[PDB]
Amino acid sequence: MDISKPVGSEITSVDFGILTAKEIRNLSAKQITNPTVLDNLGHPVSGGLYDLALGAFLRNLCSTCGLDEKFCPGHQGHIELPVPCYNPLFFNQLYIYLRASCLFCHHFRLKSVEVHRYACKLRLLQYGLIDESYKLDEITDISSTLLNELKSKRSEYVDMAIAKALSDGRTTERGSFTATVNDERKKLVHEFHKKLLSRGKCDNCGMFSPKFRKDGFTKIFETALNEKQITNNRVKGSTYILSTEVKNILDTVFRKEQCVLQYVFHSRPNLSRKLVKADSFFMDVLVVPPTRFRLPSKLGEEVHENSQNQLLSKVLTTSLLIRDLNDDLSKLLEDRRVIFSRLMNAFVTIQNDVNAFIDSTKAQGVPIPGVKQALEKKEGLFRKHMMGKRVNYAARSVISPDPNIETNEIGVPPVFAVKLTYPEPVTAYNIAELRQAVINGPDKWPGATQIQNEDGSLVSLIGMSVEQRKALANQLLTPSSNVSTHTLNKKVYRHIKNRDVVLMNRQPTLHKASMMGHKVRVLPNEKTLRLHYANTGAYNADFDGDEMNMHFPQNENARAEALNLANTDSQYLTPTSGSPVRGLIQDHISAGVWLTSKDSFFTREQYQQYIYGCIRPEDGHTTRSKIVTLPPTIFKPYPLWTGKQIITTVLLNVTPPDMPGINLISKNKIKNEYWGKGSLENEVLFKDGALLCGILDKSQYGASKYGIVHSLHEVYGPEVAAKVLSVLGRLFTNYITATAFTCGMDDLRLTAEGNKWRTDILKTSVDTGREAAAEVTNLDKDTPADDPELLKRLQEILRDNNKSGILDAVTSSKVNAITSQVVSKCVPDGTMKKFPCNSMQAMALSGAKGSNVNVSQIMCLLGQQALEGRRVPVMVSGKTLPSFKPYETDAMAGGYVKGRFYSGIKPQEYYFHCMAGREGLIDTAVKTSRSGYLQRCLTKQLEGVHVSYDNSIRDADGTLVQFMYGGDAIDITKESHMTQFEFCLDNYYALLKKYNPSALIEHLDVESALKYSKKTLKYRKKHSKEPHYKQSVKYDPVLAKYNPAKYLGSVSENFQDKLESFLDKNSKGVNEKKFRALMQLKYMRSLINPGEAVGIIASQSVGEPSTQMNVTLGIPRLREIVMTASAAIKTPQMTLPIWNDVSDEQADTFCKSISKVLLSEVIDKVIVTETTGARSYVIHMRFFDNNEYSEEYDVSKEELQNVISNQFIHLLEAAIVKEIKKQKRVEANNNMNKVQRDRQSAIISHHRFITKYNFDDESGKWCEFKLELAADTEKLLMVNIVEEICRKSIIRQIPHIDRCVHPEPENGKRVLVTEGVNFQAMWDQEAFIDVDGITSNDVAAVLKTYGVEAARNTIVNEINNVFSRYAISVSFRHLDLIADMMTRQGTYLAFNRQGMETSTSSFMKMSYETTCQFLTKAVLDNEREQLDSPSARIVVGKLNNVGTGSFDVLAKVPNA
Amino acid sequence: IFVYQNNITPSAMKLVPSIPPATIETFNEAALVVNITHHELVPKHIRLSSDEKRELLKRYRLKESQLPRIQRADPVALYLGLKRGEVVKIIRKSETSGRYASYRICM
Amino acid sequence: NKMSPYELVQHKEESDEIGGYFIVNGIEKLIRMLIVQRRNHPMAIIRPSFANRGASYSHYGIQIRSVRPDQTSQTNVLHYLNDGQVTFRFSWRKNEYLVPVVMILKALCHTSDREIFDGIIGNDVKDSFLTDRLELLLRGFKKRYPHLQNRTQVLQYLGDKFRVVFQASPDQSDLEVGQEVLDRIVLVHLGKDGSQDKFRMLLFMIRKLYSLVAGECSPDNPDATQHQEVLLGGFLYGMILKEKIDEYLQNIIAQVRMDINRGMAINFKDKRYMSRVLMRVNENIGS
Amino acid sequence: GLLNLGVKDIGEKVIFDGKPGYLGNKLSVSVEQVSIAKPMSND
Amino acid sequence: KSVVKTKEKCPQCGNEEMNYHTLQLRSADEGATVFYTCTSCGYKFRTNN
Amino acid sequence: STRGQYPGLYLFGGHSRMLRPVRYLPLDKEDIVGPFEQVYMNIAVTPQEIQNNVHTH
RNA sequence: AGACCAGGC
Ligand SMILES: Nc1nc2c(ncn2[C@@H]2O[C@H](COP(=O)(O)CP(=O)(O)OP(=O)(O)O)[C@@H](O)[C@H]2O)c(=O)[nH]1
Ligand SMILES: [Mg+2]
Ligand SMILES: [Zn+2]
Ligand SMILES: [Zn+2]
Ligand SMILES: [Zn+2]
Repeated sequence: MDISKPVGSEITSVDFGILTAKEIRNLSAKQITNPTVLDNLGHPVSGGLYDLALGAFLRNLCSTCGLDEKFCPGHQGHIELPVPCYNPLFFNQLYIYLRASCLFCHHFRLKSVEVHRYACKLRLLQYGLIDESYKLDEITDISSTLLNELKSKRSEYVDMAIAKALSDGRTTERGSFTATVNDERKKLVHEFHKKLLSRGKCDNCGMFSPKFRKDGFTKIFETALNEKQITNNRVKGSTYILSTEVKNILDTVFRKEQCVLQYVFHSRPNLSRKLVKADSFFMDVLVVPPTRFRLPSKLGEEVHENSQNQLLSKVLTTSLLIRDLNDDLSKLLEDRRVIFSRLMNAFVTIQNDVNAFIDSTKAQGVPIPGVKQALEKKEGLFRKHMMGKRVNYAARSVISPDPNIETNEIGVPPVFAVKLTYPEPVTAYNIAELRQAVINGPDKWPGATQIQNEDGSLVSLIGMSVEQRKALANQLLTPSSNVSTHTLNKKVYRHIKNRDVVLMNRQPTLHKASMMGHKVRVLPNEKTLRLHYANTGAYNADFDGDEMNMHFPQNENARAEALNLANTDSQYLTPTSGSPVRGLIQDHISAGVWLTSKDSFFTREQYQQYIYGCIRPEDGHTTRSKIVTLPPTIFKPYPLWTGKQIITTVLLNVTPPDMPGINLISKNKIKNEYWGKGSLENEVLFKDGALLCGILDKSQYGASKYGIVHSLHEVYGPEVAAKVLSVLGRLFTNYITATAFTCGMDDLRLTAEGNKWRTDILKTSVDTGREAAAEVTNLDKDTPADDPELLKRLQEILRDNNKSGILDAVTSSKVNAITSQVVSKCVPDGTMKKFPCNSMQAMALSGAKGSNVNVSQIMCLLGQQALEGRRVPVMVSGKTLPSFKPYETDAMAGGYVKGRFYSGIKPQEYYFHCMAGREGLIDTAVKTSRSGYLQRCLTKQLEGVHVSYDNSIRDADGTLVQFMYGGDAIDITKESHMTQFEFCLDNYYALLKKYNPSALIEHLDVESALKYSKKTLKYRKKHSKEPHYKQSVKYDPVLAKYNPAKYLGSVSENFQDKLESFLDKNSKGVNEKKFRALMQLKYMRSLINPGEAVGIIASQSVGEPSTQMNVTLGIPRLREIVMTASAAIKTPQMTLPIWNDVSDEQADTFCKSISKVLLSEVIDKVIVTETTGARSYVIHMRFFDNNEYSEEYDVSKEELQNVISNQFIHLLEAAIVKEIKKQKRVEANNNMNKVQRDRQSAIISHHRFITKYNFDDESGKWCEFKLELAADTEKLLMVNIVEEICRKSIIRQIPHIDRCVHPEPENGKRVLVTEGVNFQAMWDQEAFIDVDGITSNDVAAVLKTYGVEAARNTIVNEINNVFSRYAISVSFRHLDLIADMMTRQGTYLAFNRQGMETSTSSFMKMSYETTCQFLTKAVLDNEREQLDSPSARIVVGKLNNVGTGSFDVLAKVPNA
Repeated sequence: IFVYQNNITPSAMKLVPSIPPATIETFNEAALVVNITHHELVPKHIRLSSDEKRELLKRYRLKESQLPRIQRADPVALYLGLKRGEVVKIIRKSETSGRYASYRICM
Repeated sequence: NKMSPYELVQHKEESDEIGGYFIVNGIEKLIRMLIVQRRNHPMAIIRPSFANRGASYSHYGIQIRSVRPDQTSQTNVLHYLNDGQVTFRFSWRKNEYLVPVVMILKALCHTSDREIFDGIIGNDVKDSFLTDRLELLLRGFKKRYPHLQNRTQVLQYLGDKFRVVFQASPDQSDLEVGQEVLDRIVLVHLGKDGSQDKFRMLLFMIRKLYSLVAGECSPDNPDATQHQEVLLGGFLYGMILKEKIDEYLQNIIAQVRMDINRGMAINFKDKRYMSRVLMRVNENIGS
Repeated sequence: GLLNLGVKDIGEKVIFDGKPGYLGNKLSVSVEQVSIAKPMSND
Repeated sequence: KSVVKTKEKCPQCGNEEMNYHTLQLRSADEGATVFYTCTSCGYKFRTNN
Repeated sequence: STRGQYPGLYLFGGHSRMLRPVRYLPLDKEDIVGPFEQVYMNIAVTPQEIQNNVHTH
């Protein structure tokens, strides 16, 4: 792009139409006719694919415009297909209208009044009349006179409703097409096409039409009429058919029904009034592309012709064979049949070639790719060359770390400073320094490589000497001799200076702080980028070979955005949680522990050396033009300073004067007990900018909230906190290079007493693996390891996967409590060298690098080597390893390793630790690819949602997502210290300067929002003891009535109820009302700006923490909620609130009445007995004792009889008849009483082949019943039948609920969780369950029974606790927008291609996936789009409507 | 409105739209055992007047079809008895803001 | 081959130069080792993909990988159907084929039908799991194939169905093209003169497959290296060299097939015609 | 060697004539020995 | 219902802890051969009975 | 064993096996074993961890 | 411009 070459015209919209055959005979340059590409001697033959009329080809002028290779744009040509053929993009819709239509009267086969019912409902949906289309349907074998009276009043209602809505300011004559009327139109056309295809007779004239058949593509068949209903076509007084006849039918059907199909094929009102034709679905002319776009590839001599020339030649080869097959018919049975059977085969092969040119997967005969498959996937065209592109003016190199860089700069090599260049137009203020740059040349920094003249010409400085180059330096600021180019000036493409801007970038760009705008500083020596350590955690960049990108922006609109907007100093706080990402990392955190210690004393030469080593006033870090110091801590015998007093005057020089010092009371990671007795070094204390107590740590400087750098970011500003990270980064580097820091082998030793403490605890682990084994096996205690009953059941545990899980969770629970006894005892109390000298402990406690579990495995013991939940896997033989005997009950034999990294682990301990190490390297591989497609589905839907100037976030096409961002419209990166009222009171006079209350009253309304905020605060304290359904509120909050960005005091209700809760309690020359007047000004400035790409931020705040990762959990849970929106949820639950009246004994006998009881769960064994020669069976099902299952399942003896009577056998009788069908290809007497003989007689009567039945009526132990069959039948198994029926028969079941568990009470409340969702059946149990507190897990079932807003509340909590399990804090403003976007239609829509079909932006849907399915649906609808979405403004090259491009810039010119 | 025990004959479901302008609503006797607006996860739904519908489409300059949508057949619109094309004010509790009025229209 | 490290320096190579690799176009290629199923061991296998062979297929099954003495392999997977019968599965070309095993139990040797029973049932006749599943196996052969009573009649049916796919000759009878089925497919590590041993090993494999469906056996893990074997790469270089001379011996018949369908000047006893037609085929196997 | 055992495993392959019951002449063609040579050039 | 159911004195140098391993070689008719292996000297011998 | 691997005595002597040397404790010499063979025997990693009557190698 | 192979973070 050239800023000195404007453009006045802009694309406003696009619209997808069908390119007709009449246009592309006028459009065409020259029709091409023979299937030879280029002839001998390297020329292109005239009339072929490579032609000079189609463009300049290979050093030869064009025959249409007469231009060469560099200037010919390429021209459209065509071929003449001799027969109309099928367009494969429209064949699925051509086969709908080829079916469903009468072949005799040439209407559809519906009645003409119901086809008219859709003709005028779709007309109301072209305009913005989504509600008038349903009033139209409320208008009501039958004579055809009142049907004309019915079609009249329906047509007059539309012409009155369109006239009223267009007059009452609602709908343009171009119609209104929002998103929710695209829903009602797609729902109405799909209903119309489904009802067309299901018709027996034509309801206009009642006789049949032969049904068409499509087996695959390239062909259509019609079937012969049946031998029965040919009578209907005699009382009205298989075959391959031609594509000219299919067109001949639909050239009549679309004319007899023109008044209906105009609205099916138009989303908006047809102002052109063009006819819709059957020639749309056919293509009588192929268009060949311009020959520029099909140039051949070249690798030395290996020159191959393009794939499209291979596919367009085969169409031309068939297009001449089909004309040579017309030679004999032009001359004219045996002379006629062989010439016609070979002509019909040419019809199929010219179709199979026009399919294979357009779509390669519709071909047959690894295939040559068509024109559909240059667009579809990654490596397509929308995703490889439109949404992502290769760029100019951009470098990539390995990064090396660098101090002495001011935390917003990048260090560029000399060889990047030479190549990358910037167009500076010469002016009156450039010809001092831009004359010096052009003298220096292409190879002298700072220099220049080119000059662009006024004419668009461009003079390179590479092959020029310095005498030729100084003459061009006197050519720059000259008046132009051309009047036509008199306002243009020369551009000097100078090198990159130290004042330019640079956009750095490390892959994967998981969030927006992984692509920041840095300043530049060139460096003299080597070929690598130089990145400061505060940026290393934002890009997730380490220095073991990372390389990262460097994009150099090319105009002033982009330099002003990566210095002010995409700046690296503006990205201190991330918008995911509001937590900082920037800070010092490893050596600087270990140095502030030593510097801010009580031992650090500095003399006068040392104290003043560390200040000028970090401040350096000439580079502009001080604010006083003279370095001020403090009086020393000690005056006698000789003056000494302190490391507290280092950072006091470090912070005194970088702060702005006439603004008071910082006031902070915070804490740090190191406890008081590491510094001795009576230590106060845990709390830090800043009082008027002076560090008076406390070590400085990771919690103060470093990516951590509410430290000193986070507090300097709030009170003073982001330019100060980015400067403090520079000055402290140099204060600690210069302290380290004079006072260093080492970890050695000395730091890893325990004492001789601590090693004795270690081994005495580990001697109790020799019996731990046996006690845990004896507990699970249900032996009591003290059984030996070689007990044959212990070894028998351990073999039974191994063969089951669930029994082995409760053995690997009891031993792991016991051996991790032996690990927790050594770490509690041996560190820090048993270590030889101690804190602060123990550098292994000193950098683990301080958060520099390491953990407490890392120094555990080094110094104490390495622990249980846990696999994926379980312990180390066991072989088939019961051996965990060849070293250990089978089934031994040792903790060491199952993965608990006692050796430490200091003294070594054994070879069997080494092999267990390698199983756990490979587990981590696979989860680092396989679980960073599943979260990458989570964020892509999220960002495509949420690319266009943004804050409007109404403070009301909404999509790019205009549909409204929320009325206010988060309900309060405050930015996450500005609301950290918003409710830190104790911090803002201590820093009142310094925060009053940055908000400046007196100068900000004139553009405000201070008076009005405060009054209505008291009308509601007084109302809600008076009311709001009742619950929410009773509250007729009578007053909205001040956010819903007043603009919070203009009206002072228009705050949220939690901000008002927490300020009036803070300021009520404590009473502290600032009074009570000047503090509440400054928080409401702090609130209003912390509003979110209009234009914020919120949904990108909301989708990066979910996709980037997802990489950190008896119910489903994690990234499989986010796929169920967000990506698929599954109503077939994997493990649904339902939480039931127990009343306070029912106790724990009345609640767990209650959950035995909901949880299902199978018949399989009550049977001990089933003994069948088959005697044949009538096939007999004696089904004897033996139960447990009645005292055993009436306690366990609460199943009575008589209820178990009714399941066998009415439920078990009716499933068993079916399974025997089902198999006979599919194979055709001690106890009591018999004179017991009158009722059991008739209980038996009712079982025999109502069933098919039972001859005897008896239940154990006196004890409930057995049930025996004879079951005869015929002698004709062969053998059934009749045990695998009975077992499969016994597992499907239910004793007692509440439907869709399979289990009901009473867990421990989590967080006070009493909880009853089920394993299935049935809200209707849990409403009957009012006496046990709070029915008005039943929350759940199935988001699709809370939408069906409790509604839309309850499912919106359900989806927030379920996407919350998938992040709350990993202790990941993502704020409720990103979770709010993903909720309100998924339920924006009153349904539960997914972030996939099925849930985005209801959307206006066609290029957004085409860019995501299934490109030529959304392409066909756009061109069938004749869909015009306003180019609103960010995916649609990159395809056509527009500025976005988000952020900077969300407004226009106008220039006030003084003269009229 | 019309409350029934078990089911309605499909020849008798043709009669509930058979009269304009007076509408007929239809409820189970088992779906009315618990009122769902008393549940904790639902907000206070309030339908707006024709004047309050004009003042919402004027402050935000919305079309009628650009609001968030509520279905006509979810059990909260069936509770309030919503005819198509009218806005429901939804008083929503949140974690950091508290009360704020959202809106949905029933298409 | 037997050069000293002195003589390997005099021939420019390297002193302790280990070989192992192929020099192809100046680039040192080598064929990797592949870990694969053990030879000649029927292991009980549970796979959810065994159910997708059609309807009534269980997830159970057994699988042997038999290697020939020229180190070329052939798998013979037995499936268990939920109907009660079992199924022999193999693959001669890149498509699969399904045979009931009683067709193979009666084609290997001259059997009774109690000797099919006595080879699975030992002295455990009272085990009524096995007796009921072996009722359905032997009566399903009599139901579906009411013919095929002796060995010489089963073997002609098996040769009639695998004649065009095994590329048989018009000279071979159906009795001896059925033995051409049994020698290249079923349990090929016994070869010719081992049909007694192929019989006893099938009666072993059915009982182990019935011991797997009874729960009496754990399924053998194919991913543990207990049941794994190494393709050395040098043997796979010999496996592919069998095929390229199997294909070479077919191109010299596919060339005289092209001579039958076109020409007349054909004399099979003419050395002048042998060298005439053997130069028309692609003999460059080494490329 | 294993290649001679692979030569033997392929066996003989035949093809008959169309020249005139009997089918014609058998042509029972095979390979019976394979041997690799150490690499030799001709200069 | 399943779980509710409920020295050698080696003559070479003198050592009592001596590594042994019984192994029945040929049939169950003969006695198990006890293969002895020392660690203090390393002398090995076996024992029929 | 109860529901373990199908029992039997399997001898292997063919090509392409996997083989490692191990020291056999009665009559101390070298023994060569395979992966199918190793899963049911008790080797020890050092001769100071031999337990009596359980370790063969 | 694809295939396969070897890597980088
Ligand atoms: N998107 C991907 N990022 C990767 C991949 N490999 C490495 N990385 C990035 O490079 C960084 C490498 O970290 P590692 O995989 O080595 C985890 P490690 O335990 O070695 O961290 P340290 O011990 O702190 O070095 C990591 O932050 C990743 O963001 C990859 O395959 N894909
Ligand atoms: Mg790295
Ligand atoms: Zn041209
Ligand atoms: Zn008709
Ligand atoms: Zn001894």
